Amino acid sequence: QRESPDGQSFRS
Amino acid sequence: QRESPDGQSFRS
Amino acid sequence: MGNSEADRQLLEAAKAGDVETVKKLCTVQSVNCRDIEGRQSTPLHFAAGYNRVSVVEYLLQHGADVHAKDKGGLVPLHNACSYGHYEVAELLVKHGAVVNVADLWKFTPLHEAAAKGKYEICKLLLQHGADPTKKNRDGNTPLDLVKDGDTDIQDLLR
Amino acid sequence: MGNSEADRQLLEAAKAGDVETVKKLCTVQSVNCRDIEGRQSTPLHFAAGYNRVSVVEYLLQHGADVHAKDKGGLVPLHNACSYGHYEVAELLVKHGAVVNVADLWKFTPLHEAAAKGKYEICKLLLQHGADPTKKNRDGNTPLDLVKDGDTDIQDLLR
Repeated sequence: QRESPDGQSFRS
Repeated sequence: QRESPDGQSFRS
Repeated sequence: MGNSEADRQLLEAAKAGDVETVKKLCTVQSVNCRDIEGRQSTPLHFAAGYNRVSVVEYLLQHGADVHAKDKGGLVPLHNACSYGHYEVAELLVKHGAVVNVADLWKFTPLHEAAAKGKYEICKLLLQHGADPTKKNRDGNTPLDLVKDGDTDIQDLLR
Repeated sequence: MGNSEADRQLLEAAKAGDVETVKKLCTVQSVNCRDIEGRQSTPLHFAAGYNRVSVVEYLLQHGADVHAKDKGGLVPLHNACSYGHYEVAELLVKHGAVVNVADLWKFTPLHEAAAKGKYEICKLLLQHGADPTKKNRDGNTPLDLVKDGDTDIQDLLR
């Protein structure tokens, strides 16, 4: 399936 | 395992 | 089998926002290297997704490819939009990122932003010509993916 | 998952030397697409390997990436050198290709030219500053890869 991009919403 | 690049030596 | 140590370190530095290490490893040959042990993100994908502004700026000014697609067909603008990084999204667009680009499932950055509930990102995309009628492979538009609570995003795309 | 129809057609046209089709399908977005069904060759990899000069030239003029690596770490210069395509190699070098680049196994273009017995290619790479002492992951230099029959290439390298 389609997986989320590398990254995250909050730096903390 | 190492394989050949896409291509060929001779156009004919 | 895996990335060279140099490329692995560059990728990790992009992710970590360690711009001094990025500057020491980044060359024209390595700037668009790919993380073969993950989803083939480039340094710019990592910097964009982890909101590393200084790194994004450096990469963009040193040959990083705003059109590079990872294993799933995502460009770095998808990463920025999915995670709500407005400044990063702005820098990418200013360096010619295409707003209506689509991944392997035909999700655009606007699909990502809408699904993730990012109003100002959605609005940014729209002004740069993002098409809110584009359907992904499922037949869903970015409006279709908006969570019910987000009536403001619904109103915008609507 | 597979490539889009448009990307499949561009990759095929590149391999075929069908420059007219390349012209129709080549955009900033697609010029460096990857053959996810095969070894992730870009259009430039295919054109370079199959000695499609008109297509190589067109792709380079439209932002094709001389530094793009395929699934095994090869850049298009690797493809040109492995298959003895002198003009393509020269075009890649003229457009910024780095001669000392190495794949995932640390094979350089010169290792390829040497192993494949491509005398003119070896000379060209040397004439352009390739390092004949670079070892691949087996500990082998390009010289080490020259077949014993090929005494002229041996002579050329040492």
